[PDB]
Amino acid sequence: HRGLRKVACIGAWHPAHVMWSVARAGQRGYHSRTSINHKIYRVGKGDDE
Amino acid sequence: IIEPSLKALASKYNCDKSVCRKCYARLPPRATNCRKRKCGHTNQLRPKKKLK
Amino acid sequence: SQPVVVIDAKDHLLGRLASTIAKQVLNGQKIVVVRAEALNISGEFFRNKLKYHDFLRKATAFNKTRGPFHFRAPSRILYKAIRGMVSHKTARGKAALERLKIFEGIPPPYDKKKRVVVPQALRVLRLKPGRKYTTLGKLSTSVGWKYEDVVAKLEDKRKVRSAEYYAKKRAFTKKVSSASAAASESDVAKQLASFGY
Amino acid sequence: MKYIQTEQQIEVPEGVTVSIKSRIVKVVGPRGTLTKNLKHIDVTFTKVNNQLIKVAVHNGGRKHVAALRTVKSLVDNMITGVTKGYKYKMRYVYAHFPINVNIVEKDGAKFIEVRNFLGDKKIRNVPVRDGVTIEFSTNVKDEIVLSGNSVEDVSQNAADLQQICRVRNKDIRKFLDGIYVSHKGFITE
Amino acid sequence: KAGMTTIVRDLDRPGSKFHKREVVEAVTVVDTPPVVVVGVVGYVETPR
Amino acid sequence: SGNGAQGTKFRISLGLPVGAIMNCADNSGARNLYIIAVKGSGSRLNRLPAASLGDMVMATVKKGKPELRKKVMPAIVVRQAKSWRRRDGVFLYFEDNAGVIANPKGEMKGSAITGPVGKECADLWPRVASNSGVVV
RNA sequence: GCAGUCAAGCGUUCAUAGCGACAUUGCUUUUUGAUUCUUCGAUGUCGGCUCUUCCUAUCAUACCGAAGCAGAAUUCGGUAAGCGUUGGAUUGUUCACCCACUAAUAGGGAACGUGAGCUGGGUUUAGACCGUCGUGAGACAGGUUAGUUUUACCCUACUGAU
RNA sequence: AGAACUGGCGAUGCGGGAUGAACCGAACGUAGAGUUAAGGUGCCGGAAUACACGCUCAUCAGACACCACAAAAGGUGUUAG
Ligand SMILES: [Zn+2]
Repeated sequence: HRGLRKVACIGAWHPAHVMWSVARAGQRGYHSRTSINHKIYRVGKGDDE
Repeated sequence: IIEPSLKALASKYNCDKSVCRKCYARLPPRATNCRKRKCGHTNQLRPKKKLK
Repeated sequence: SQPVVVIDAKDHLLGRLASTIAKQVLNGQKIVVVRAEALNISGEFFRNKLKYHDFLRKATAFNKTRGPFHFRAPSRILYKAIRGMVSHKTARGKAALERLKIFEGIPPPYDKKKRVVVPQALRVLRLKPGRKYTTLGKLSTSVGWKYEDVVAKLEDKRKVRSAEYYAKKRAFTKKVSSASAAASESDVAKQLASFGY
Repeated sequence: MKYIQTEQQIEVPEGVTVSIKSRIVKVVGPRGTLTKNLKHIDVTFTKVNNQLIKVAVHNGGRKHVAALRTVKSLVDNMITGVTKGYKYKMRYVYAHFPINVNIVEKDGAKFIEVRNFLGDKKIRNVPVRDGVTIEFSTNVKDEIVLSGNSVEDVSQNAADLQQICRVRNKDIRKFLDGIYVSHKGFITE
Repeated sequence: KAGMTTIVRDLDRPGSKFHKREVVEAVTVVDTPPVVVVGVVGYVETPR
Repeated sequence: SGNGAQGTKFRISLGLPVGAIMNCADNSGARNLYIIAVKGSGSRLNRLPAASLGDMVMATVKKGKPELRKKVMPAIVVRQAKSWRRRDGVFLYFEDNAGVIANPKGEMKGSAITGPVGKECADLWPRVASNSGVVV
């Protein structure tokens, strides 16, 4: 009851403050990232047909 | 083939030692007083086992 | 007595500076502390390191952006020690801690301005000879500072640009002493010598 | 208890001049030359002759004085190494697998590499310190000789060798392999 | 970025199961004209 | 995993989890094999382990020759229905999940394999290749 | 529950490689107990699911030491809690036992974490059945079955956003 | 949990023990000057970074009784005997 696509027990009692560490809803995407070790397989020439 | 003129040398650095009964730490054979602090510089030592 | 004071912090002890600073600045004197990477502190390096690693341990669990902001620069370690000595939570501590300006190395404005020394905090006088002491630059770097290799590249230019000034001044005043020593054999000076000048 | 004066003394055979200023020793000799820093110790030095030097500590109290004789030996070892020099003769030992040692010029300075340490494939290299010359015995071709002036370099390098040529995860009472020092002497006597 | 495609290439990873064999991989294409320079900026070190 | 594996495999789409009941090609009297486990198969909470082609499993017969059943025995899966991807690109699949009884050393019990067999199993388990008649 | 100190002896000989009686010193609050300060104009009370974090008295992984360590395999100990620590049958279960994989299948805390987060199998209203007790109404911490699980739009915290 | 003698809290503020019903000092009309208690004088914090003889350097130092803890056994670490 009251939803299933969520998390239960967002925290225990006496820390009494929801944590930076717990999963909570929000934005997804439009984040900055840097993947690495992407190999090049062709460097392209525009004047070539 | 170790030619025991040299086996004596290797044993000076490997098997002529004395060990604490309280921390199991290599100490010299002439010395008391395990140099490590966690044992409390104790005096309970023994020789290392070489025969059987 | 002077309106602004410039404290060279080399060979000084931290908590024995800060009890002088934190009172001289609460009583109305403006102070700047300069060359703070050359500070000194009691105790061995590993020991004073662990006394910082047991500070980094202390952060507000539910969100650590609320919690003890562990600053890694010497200028801010000293400021921490002073903020502790000051009631910074009032408009008196606040007003005092804006009379203070702490730096690493000696910038230009306080380059060409005289520096002083607090003798009741010098490690030399205070500490026993034979005790181990720890230097704040090595410490800050080991706990996550970054700008040690810069300060040394700038303060050296400061020093070679200052040594030439000193030599200039000395090779000027050696003749002032000669031309005022050549003028001290008259009545004007034989009479002053009786007054005590 | 805090004493009054504990002083040792350092003989000086000829050809040597020992310059001190602010606890920085500098020694010279036929063999070469050397320096040392002792800012971390409170100790004095006086010149009663060109033939000897007098080192002294004042109240101290049983901790400074143990470093007194230490310093005395360090300076004496230094003089000894810049008059005669030091020679450390290490030796190889093994049962089946020989140890194949050589010297190699890597991108930087010299190194000394060893292969077939118990059949291992890891070519384990060791830097040579700057103050060290290095060679192989010729009367028997299963030694090695480090040599130089500074014992704290020579011996440290020899230990650096025999610490990496040490077997792991095996019974050391049986696997008495590797290399080990055998003789410490000089290169004049 | 523009999009992705699928290719084929013979391998040179030696000793693998697919050495001297061909594979299929997916690639991204990124359109990349000439940039043009208009300026230069100078940064200097400080303790900040 | 390497309990009889000659070579080492690529990842194949994990088709049939435990609880699966796949046919048995070998001529050992069996007819189906109930997978109870997988060699390899690391742990994650609530994840049940799975078996790909070429994987070893540990299995339980439900139909065939009571001499065999009521005991676990190793097995080798040689056909699966989950479309999996080859490095040459194509996605292939079989019409039925099917396996083989085997010993822990990668050997077999039967003398043949009634049906086609996957290259991703046969290159790896060599005693399967000698008893297979068809490969893909 | 955990650990330590003497060390009579076991240990083919060999107190202490490992263990170790007779005694003796402590630590822990993840047991059970004692007590009854708070709460009876109510702090929602078993377990599981979910999820995060912490502790070390480390099951594994890393580097090391010691053995009655030849190798292989094992045990004892150390720094260390960074990283991981399962799928399933039976049971409401905590607990437990087995199958199986695995590097390993370590213990524990956070109001015996977590019910305006779930479930509601159990227990703890009312219906009802058996056994034993009782004259009887009725009892049972004995068994069985069925039995309403409410509200967030506030403040703070948290996640994101101007 | 339960008794004896006394003092207190209750019914009681005030300076001190950071904070605290009970502890130390001391008991209260409104105010001013002076002197002290207990506790303290590096800074927060008013007041000596005073004087003197020594001990200790701790990779979990130690630091205001009540009080908010710590042992048996050990150490050539050092000091004195
Ligand atoms: Zn020891």
